[PDB]
Amino acid sequence: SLTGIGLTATSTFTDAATAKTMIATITTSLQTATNKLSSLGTSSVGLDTHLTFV
Amino acid sequence: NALKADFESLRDQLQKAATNAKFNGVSLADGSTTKLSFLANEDGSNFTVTAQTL
Repeated sequence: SLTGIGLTATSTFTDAATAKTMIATITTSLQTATNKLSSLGTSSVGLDTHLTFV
Repeated sequence: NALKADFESLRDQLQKAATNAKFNGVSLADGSTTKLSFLANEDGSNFTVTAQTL
């Protein structure tokens, strides 16, 4: 959720400088999002291997 | 007096041609904004272009 990736529900830029800061903001949010999906995929892989072992 | 009136009319023509020199409401010749900052990277680094007032 937006608060879990660092964005607020009302996050927005209002001028070009705020948009330039928002570039890095959305970049860091995309990075943490990809890390979270990678961790979820590794956990699903552990689920599959444990299912084969069971 | 005729050459003076011609010089005055040409000066007004130059002023109007200078004030019309804009593209989508922004301009590098009218002398408004000091410079335009164009994109240059994924990180949002600017490509500075100082205004050239005419």
